[PDB]
Amino acid sequence: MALINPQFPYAGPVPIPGPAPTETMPLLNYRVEGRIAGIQQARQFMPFLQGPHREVAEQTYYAIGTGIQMGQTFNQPLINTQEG
Amino acid sequence: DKPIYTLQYGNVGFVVNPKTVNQNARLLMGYEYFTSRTELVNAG
Repeated sequence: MALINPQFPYAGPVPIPGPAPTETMPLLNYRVEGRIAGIQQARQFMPFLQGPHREVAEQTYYAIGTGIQMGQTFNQPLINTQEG
Repeated sequence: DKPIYTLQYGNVGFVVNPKTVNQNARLLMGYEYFTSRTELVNAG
């Protein structure tokens, strides 16, 4: 967006020496076929386990029984003959 | 880059194999870590 100087104008570009025209043109680089080499193993001996863990520990229980329940020799009360 | 995050108690340890141990020899550990707190309401 330059302003044209009317007192000192200039013309378009003139030819100048050039950079040997084939040396600015590249070759198209020619890929050969390739292979991810080797026979891959199916599994890996991992350093960490792959499953979930638990944040807190919960107390577990198992039921037990008591035993054969016996009789008893109670201390027996007195007879309510109007004193009680 | 990859923070040590054990997930059941006793999952990752730090090992030092000494060569000479004097009397009252100890190992002073210092950690920095991220953790979440309780009262997880997030500005109610």
